[PDB]
Amino acid sequence: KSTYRTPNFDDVLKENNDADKGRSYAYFMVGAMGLLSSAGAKSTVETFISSMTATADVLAMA
Amino acid sequence: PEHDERKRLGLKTVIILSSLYLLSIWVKKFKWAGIKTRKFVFNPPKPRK
Amino acid sequence: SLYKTFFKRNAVFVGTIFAGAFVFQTVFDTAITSWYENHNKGKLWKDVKARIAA
Amino acid sequence: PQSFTSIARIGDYILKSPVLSKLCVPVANQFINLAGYKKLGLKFDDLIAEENPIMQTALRRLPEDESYARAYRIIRAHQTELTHHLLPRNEWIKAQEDVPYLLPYILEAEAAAKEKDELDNIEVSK
Amino acid sequence: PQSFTSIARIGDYILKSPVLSKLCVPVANQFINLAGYKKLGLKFDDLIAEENPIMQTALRRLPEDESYARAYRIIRAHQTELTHHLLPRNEWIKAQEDVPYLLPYILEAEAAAKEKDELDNIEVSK
Amino acid sequence: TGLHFGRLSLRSLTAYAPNLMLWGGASMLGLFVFTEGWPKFQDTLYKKIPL
Amino acid sequence: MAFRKSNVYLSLVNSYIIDSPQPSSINYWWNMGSLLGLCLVIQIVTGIFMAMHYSSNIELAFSSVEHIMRDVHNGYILRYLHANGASFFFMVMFMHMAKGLYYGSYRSPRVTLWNVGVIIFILTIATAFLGYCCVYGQMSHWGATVITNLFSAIPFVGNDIVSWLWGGFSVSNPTIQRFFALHYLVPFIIAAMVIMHLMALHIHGSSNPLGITGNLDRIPMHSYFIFKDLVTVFLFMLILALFVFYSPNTLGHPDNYIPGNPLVTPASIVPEWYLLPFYAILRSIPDKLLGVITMFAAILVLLVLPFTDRSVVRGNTFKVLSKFFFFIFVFNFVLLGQIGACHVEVPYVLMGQIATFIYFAYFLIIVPVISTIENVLFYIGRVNK
Amino acid sequence: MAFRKSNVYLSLVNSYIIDSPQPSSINYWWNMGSLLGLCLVIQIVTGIFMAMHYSSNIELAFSSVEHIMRDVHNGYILRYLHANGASFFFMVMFMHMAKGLYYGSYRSPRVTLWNVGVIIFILTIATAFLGYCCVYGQMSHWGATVITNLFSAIPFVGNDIVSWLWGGFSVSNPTIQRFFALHYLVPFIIAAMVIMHLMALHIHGSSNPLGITGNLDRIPMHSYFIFKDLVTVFLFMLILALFVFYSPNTLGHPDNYIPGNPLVTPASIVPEWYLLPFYAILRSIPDKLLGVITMFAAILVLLVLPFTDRSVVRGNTFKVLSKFFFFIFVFNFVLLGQIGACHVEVPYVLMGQIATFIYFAYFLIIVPVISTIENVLFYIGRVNK
Ligand SMILES: CCCCCCCCCCC(=O)OC[C@H](COP(=O)(O)OC[C@H](O)COP(=O)(O)OC[C@@H](COC(=O)CC)OC(=O)CCC)OC(=O)CCCCCCCC
Ligand SMILES: CCCCCCCCCCC(=O)OC[C@H](COP(=O)(O)OC[C@H](O)COP(=O)(O)OC[C@@H](COC(=O)CC)OC(=O)CCC)OC(=O)CCCCCCCC
Ligand SMILES: CCCCCCCCCCCCCCCCCC(=O)OC[C@H](COP(=O)(O)OCCN)OC(=O)CCCCCCCCCCCCC
Ligand SMILES: CCCCCCCCCCCCCCCCCC(=O)OC[C@H](COP(=O)(O)OCCN)OC(=O)CCCCCCCCCCCCC
Ligand code: HEM
Ligand code: HEM
Ligand code: HEM
Ligand code: HEM
Ligand SMILES: COc1c(O)c(C)c(C/C=C(/C)CC/C=C(\C)CC/C=C(/C)CC/C=C(/C)CC/C=C(\C)CCC=C(C)C)c(O)c1OC
Ligand SMILES: COc1c(O)c(C)c(C/C=C(\C)CC/C=C(\C)CC/C=C(\C)CC/C=C(\C)CC/C=C(\C)CCC=C(C)C)c(O)c1OC
Ligand SMILES: CCCCCCCCCCCCCCCCCC(=O)O[C@H](COC(=O)CCCCCC)COP(=O)(O)OCCN
Ligand SMILES: CCCCCCCCCCCCCCCCCC(=O)O[C@H](COC(=O)CCCCCC)COP(=O)(O)OCCN
Ligand SMILES: CO/C=C(/C(=O)OC)c1ccccc1Oc1cc(Oc2ccccc2C#N)ncn1
Ligand SMILES: CO/C=C(/C(=O)OC)c1ccccc1Oc1cc(Oc2ccccc2C#N)ncn1
Repeated sequence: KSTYRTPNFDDVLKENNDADKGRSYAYFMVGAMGLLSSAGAKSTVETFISSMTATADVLAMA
Repeated sequence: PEHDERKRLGLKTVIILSSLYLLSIWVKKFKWAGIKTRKFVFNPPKPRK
Repeated sequence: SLYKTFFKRNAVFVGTIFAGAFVFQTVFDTAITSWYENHNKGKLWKDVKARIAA
Repeated sequence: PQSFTSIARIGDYILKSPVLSKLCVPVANQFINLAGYKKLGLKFDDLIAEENPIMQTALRRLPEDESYARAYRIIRAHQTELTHHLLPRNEWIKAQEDVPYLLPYILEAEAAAKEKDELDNIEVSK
Repeated sequence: PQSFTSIARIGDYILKSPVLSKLCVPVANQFINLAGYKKLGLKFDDLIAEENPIMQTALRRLPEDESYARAYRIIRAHQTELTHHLLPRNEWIKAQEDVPYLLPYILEAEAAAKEKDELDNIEVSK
Repeated sequence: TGLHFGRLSLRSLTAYAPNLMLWGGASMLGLFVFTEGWPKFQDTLYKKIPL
Repeated sequence: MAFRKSNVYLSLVNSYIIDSPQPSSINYWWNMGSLLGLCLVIQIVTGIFMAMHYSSNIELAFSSVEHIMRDVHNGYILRYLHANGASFFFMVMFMHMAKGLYYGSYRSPRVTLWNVGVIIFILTIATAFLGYCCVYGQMSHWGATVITNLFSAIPFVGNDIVSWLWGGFSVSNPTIQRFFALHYLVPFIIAAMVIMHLMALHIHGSSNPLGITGNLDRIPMHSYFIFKDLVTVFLFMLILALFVFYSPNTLGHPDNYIPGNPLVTPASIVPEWYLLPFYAILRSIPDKLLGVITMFAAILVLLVLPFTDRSVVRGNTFKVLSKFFFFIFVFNFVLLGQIGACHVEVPYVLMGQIATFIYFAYFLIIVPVISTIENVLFYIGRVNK
Repeated sequence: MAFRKSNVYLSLVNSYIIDSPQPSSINYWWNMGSLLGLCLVIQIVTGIFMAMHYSSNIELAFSSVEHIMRDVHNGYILRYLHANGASFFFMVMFMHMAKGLYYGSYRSPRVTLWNVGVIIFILTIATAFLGYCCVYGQMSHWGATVITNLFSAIPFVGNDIVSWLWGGFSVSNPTIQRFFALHYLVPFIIAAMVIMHLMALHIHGSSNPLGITGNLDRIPMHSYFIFKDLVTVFLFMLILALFVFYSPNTLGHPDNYIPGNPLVTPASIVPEWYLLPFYAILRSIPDKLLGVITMFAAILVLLVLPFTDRSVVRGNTFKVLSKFFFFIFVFNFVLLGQIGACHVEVPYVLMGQIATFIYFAYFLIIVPVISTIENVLFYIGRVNK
């Protein structure tokens, strides 16, 4: 048939599009992921770095 | 001897890693929805070319 | 609008996920330690020392 | 790896035997229906691996109206696979449409490559 | 790095001064003879580094009879260098042949790039 | 009548005047989070009224 | 053009993980290769920080690991992530190779990619053997005694390869010191083979689960398969964290917390779980020279698969007989691992000999016969004659 | 085409050492880069074989090296080739960098190639510092005491970087064990930077001693520069063999055959010869914080040369004033090495302060002023006005 006729997309479309609500919820979930990934990567580096400080038997002879 | 400290540190790690797993499923399903609902139509071309 | 005050300006979208994660560390560690010690009350050394004072 | 000349030699021997075509041919019809490529809208000649010089020769010599229809069936099968669904039942390939359209072009290119190989490594006698 | 517009501005100021052209010009003639590029058969404009957009523009606009002669002088200087020798004395570049053949093409391309840069970062007033 | 020069612009920095306040502030927030639990950084950062 | 395509170092990054064309229909089995890259980084980084506190002398090796567990700040986290991370490395690698068998990824034009992967698998086995020796527990000493004594049955050179491997007359102090130095080196050779592995993959690209060409519908890597990779990265880290913090000694042997004693033999000498099927193949040949040859042939028989597969179709998706015998081979591999942890007793001796035959008959007998039959059934079910 | 151009792994070999177009007029100074590749292989291979016999505990480190010299078969050959090979590595690297200064190899379009080389030079200095600590001689202990104490003058973080570098309160047993583990690793990071160094070189090719374009006359690498490389490889090995077998302790200090004693200070604390000019720059600044900043600025000032050279001609071949001041800079570097081996006495204190100024004034004052003057002398000696 004619290429100007668009097929049926109605079982996935929102009843009201409302562009300032669809963008706001998607950016909440991406922002929460970057929040938790930065706090997780920070404690990971501090676990490896603090293993080079003085051990428990060295501190006992201080 | 680390037994009481290991179980307290494990509770913080499992809670953080569970939240990052559930958030990544939502973000992957949002960013793939244009590909998953794509539609194709075939019209056979005219011969003699 | 609350997209453009929270997630548009990506001089602090990198920033707020880097500063909200700083105060996140102390509130999260205080809440779990308080729950973990209340679940195990009567078994810690501080609960033992309070009546091995004799 | 096994050539189509060898497959057609074994297969035509079974189909001419009246006792072997009563045993193997009912088993082959159950094997194809359990394979399930027709429920994705494919013919069998769409499934042949093409990364070899014989298959590249046969795909060049295919008429262009059949080459356009082959490209649509492959694209539609990739989209159905990523959605983890099957096609609607009125869009399945029927058995009278599952014909070997590419097989005569493959067998012609195989016979020409065999004749060239025999003339390049050859003996003479006075 | 230093532009040829800046080099010509300093150099033409010295050459117009009658007291500065008596001091620096004898020193510059001893500097060129001690450099020794003329004993390999080169002019000075053969020695300019060419891996920049201004020099690629000026080399495209050179007439083709001068472009063929420049290519022969560069090739002859590479062959003399690997043999650890100098040219015969009757094949050295003379001072009246060491002319700046490429300098007007370089100065024209530099002035066009400066005018384009001034029009691209510009103010207005009502 | 003409602006600045040399592969940058004062016009490119008069719009980017008050946001390296926050792009520098993006990595003011960098060593904010990445420096925690050190014995170095607590006479100016643990003195605050909460937590 | 953009700077990610014009720079010399960023164009290698852009053509591999940003702009590389992927087939649109690959599933979650195609995510195992990037998990193996994360596992190799985890094993290398926890390895360096533990090596700052380790002593490789035979009088000091067992107490150095106990010093890491007790006195180093977060030292028990470094060891438990390292020991459990080696078991997770082998599990992801087994699933990655089984994906290649099922979908026909070994076939042309990807034979060089499959051959480099077999070299990587051999070097990973040798790495885990050398790190287990460095603990010098009771299972460390006697497991090294059993394996190194196999090489003395080689004719005319055997009794001099073993004493060159010992540095002496038995497993002793020069053996442990040279095994720790080799254990540092081989993960850097593995990292160079991974780079050669990714170069051969860039030439032809990946296959797809339908087995047919992917050149008609491609999507770029960035923000589609980057975010699909994040789902399996976080699930991997969560399950690994449950083992490190809540059950850290489930995948090990309690005899390795006894220090190594060359005068007391343990009641049972058992390897780690990921080397148990190759241990049962070795114990099923009574002659000692033929047993060590068959043990190394179990890895090298993976190279015959591009020549014994006779099918004109790539993969197992539309083949019902090849699907059945693939899962026969999978549960035969699990049974061989269970036999390798039992005593040498009736009826486990005959069961291990039949399961050893089924392993080698899959590559050399079953695959060329079944794929020839499936070629003919596709033909005569369509051709009218 | 031929198989050396169609294979995925051999085409990298063919485009680098077989078919790569070289300028026809390069001299023997362009052979130093391939000698540096041979030196890195020699240091890595002798390093692994010695590490099979080495103990890194502070009570065992000195006697382990004496055990290598006496009890290991050909063990004195392994150590003497390793220690003397480090001095030959620095001498070839100094001549390689001085070739780049003379011929203008740092200029555009080769700035990325010059910047990667400066990173390699920093990592090589850190490698040789860590290997000298592993001997634990008397010069090993007190040289590590002097250098690690410099970092405590950094504001607000200084007293906690040093104790994080010691693992304790001074140079002790955790310091030597972590320095040997870092010493194993950094040569593998150097090998990865060398691969990035060769990728940037393949893009533009080499320069030539005339300073002008080489695109008009090229000859391939194989059998011309392969056989020219063999002449300098055999001369290098002959001179290295004369030091290893006939004079093996000339380039070292006899105080390093005394075991490390933290209670007895030596009469003179002197580094190896290739670190002596940077030691004299540090001792010429009386304030302790500005002295360690100036010491690290002496390496980082190599990065300003693409911006301070103002000449329109590449190289020093036709410039008589730039030739004179290049050799002023070379003999100033030798004098700074000699001052660094003297006592802090009159008049060596003022001589080291003047020579430190001449080092930094070459890059920032002398090169932009002289190259501006030589631009003008070329102009007015030809133009008739
Ligand atoms: C060991 C430590 C490593 C940890 C990580 C390794 C993960 C290995 C898992 C094996 C694998 O990779 O293949 C998985 C395969 C499914 O592939 P598929 O693309 O056809 O399914 C897409 C789905 O329909 C949409 O999946 P969708 O993307 O829409 O949602 C994601 C889903 C979780 O996805 C994953 O975690 C993938 C592992 O989220 C939810 O379930 C929502 C409710 C919470 O599964 C199968 O084919 C058969 C299922 C059983 C396989 C288990 C065999 C293990 C030996
Ligand atoms: C730790 C030490 C490791 C030692 C390992 C070897 C390292 C050598 C380091 C010295 C060096 O770098 O030499 C470079 C320098 C090149 O600089 P240049 O441009 O002035 O001279 C072009 C080429 O030499 C002509 O040498 P020529 O080409 O004339 O030699 C003839 C022949 C090659 O002969 C030889 O093999 C002798 C070695 O080649 C032919 O032409 C015939 C072919 C048909 O050679 C020179 O001739 C200049 C002399 C100054 C050397 C002083 C070094 C100061 C440190
Ligand atoms: C020398 C080295 C030898 C290596 C041998 C490796 C053996 C180790 C065992 C690894 C198990 C991995 C088996 C699965 C391999 C993945 C490939 C595969 O089988 O495809 C997935 C299969 C196909 O499913 P679909 O039909 O929906 O997709 C078709 C494409 N369109 O979908 C499925 O059917 C998935 C079902 C998976 C069940 C497998 C159970 C495995 C149990 C092993 C337990 C081991 C610990 C005890
Ligand atoms: C972090 C900062 C690092 C600083 C790095 C500086 C390192 C300095 C250490 C010494 C390096 C040795 C310098 C070698 C000079 C290399 C320069 C070069 O590549 O060639 C220059 C010159 C070229 O001469 P031509 O062949 O072009 O002559 C033809 C007629 N025009 O060739 C010549 O003229 C060769 C003349 C011989 C030079 C003699 C130098 C003496 C060096 C004394 C070393 C003392 C060590 C104890
Ligand atoms: C692919 C990489 C690696 C694998 C598969 C691997 C595997 C192993 C295994 C299985 C053990 C025995 C663990 C136990 O049961 O206690 C071990 C121990 C050890 N490994 Fe590794 N390793 C790897 C990389 C490294 C590297 C690169 C280093 C050092 C730089 C290292 C240093 C150590 C040390 C010090 C031990 C002894 C401490 C301990 O027992 O945990 N490892 N390794
Ligand atoms: C440290 C080890 C390894 C790493 C990092 C690695 C990495 C990868 C990656 C990233 C891919 C592309 C994505 C994918 O298909 O998953 C891949 C593909 C592949 N790998 Fe590996 N791999 C490793 C080991 C192996 C081994 C042991 C084998 C086989 C014996 C192997 C054989 C293959 C094959 C055949 C493919 C192509 C699959 C296809 O295109 O369908 N690799 N590898
Ligand atoms: C670019 C590479 C290297 C350089 C420049 C270098 C340099 C040095 C130096 C200067 C010493 C002190 C030698 C002495 O005066 O006695 C040393 C010692 C040592 N190095 Fe290296 N090294 C390198 C690579 C390696 C590697 C890769 C290893 C180990 C795998 C290694 C293992 C050792 C050992 C065991 C010692 C102590 C034995 C001795 O004193 O000779 N080295 N190194
Ligand atoms: C392990 C260290 C190094 C290795 C293996 C190495 C290797 C090489 C090789 C093989 C070449 C080409 C042939 C030649 O011109 O000699 C080269 C060129 C070059 N290298 Fe290195 N190099 C190293 C260190 C350095 C350092 C420390 C610098 C400077 C700070 C440097 C800067 C350069 C430059 C500028 C060139 C281009 C020279 C020209 O084209 O004229 N490299 N290098
Ligand atoms: C200008 O044009 C040129 C050019 O003129 C030249 C000469 C070269 C070639 C010069 C080079 C220096 C390239 C070669 C590079 C190296 C030799 C660097 C070495 C690289 C490594 C990765 C080092 C690792 C090597 C090893 C041998 C370590 C492994 C050690 C082992 C296996 C021993 C341990 C084993 C046991 C059993 C203990 C060019 O590449 C080039 O560019 C196109
Ligand atoms: C088909 O399309 C694909 C595709 O699908 C995928 C998944 C990838 C995925 C790519 C990968 C998974 C990359 C592979 C992973 C590696 C090569 C990892 C290599 C490992 C290393 C480099 C280890 C290095 C580690 C260190 C140097 C750490 C050292 C420790 C230190 C320095 C301690 C610090 C010391 C002190 C004193 C603080 C592709 O590239 C690709 O394109 C082809
Ligand atoms: C041994 C395996 C090797 C594998 C190689 C993989 C590549 C790893 C690189 C990873 C990304 C690194 C980003 C580089 C940043 C951009 C490059 C750049 O800035 O080059 C230059 C500046 O030069 C430098 O300072 C180089 C910095 C050294 C980087 C060492 C890590 C940018 O300027 P340029 O205009 O020349 O870029 C175009 C180049 N064709
Ligand atoms: C980025 C720096 C790292 C890169 C290093 C590059 C240098 C690597 C070593 C080069 C040595 C050459 C190795 C042999 C080359 C022949 C390979 C071959 O014949 O290809 C295969 C055989 O497959 C293999 O078994 C490869 C084994 C690799 C072993 C390497 C350890 C057949 O050749 P093919 O027909 O595929 O050639 C076309 C390639 N596109
Ligand atoms: C040092 O002992 C190592 C062991 C281990 O499991 O390391 C991870 C081990 C312990 C007890 C008994 C045996 C052990 O080692 C091994 C080694 C091993 O090696 C091979 C694996 C596949 C093919 C060939 C070999 C060999 N040789 N196959 C089985 N067990
Ligand atoms: C462990 O002692 C190492 C020494 C050595 O020479 O190693 C090869 C050494 C011995 C005595 C005195 C000092 C020593 O070390 C050093 C280290 C050193 O390091 C640098 C070099 C250049 C720029 C900065 C630094 C620093 N820090 N510069 C000079 N001497």
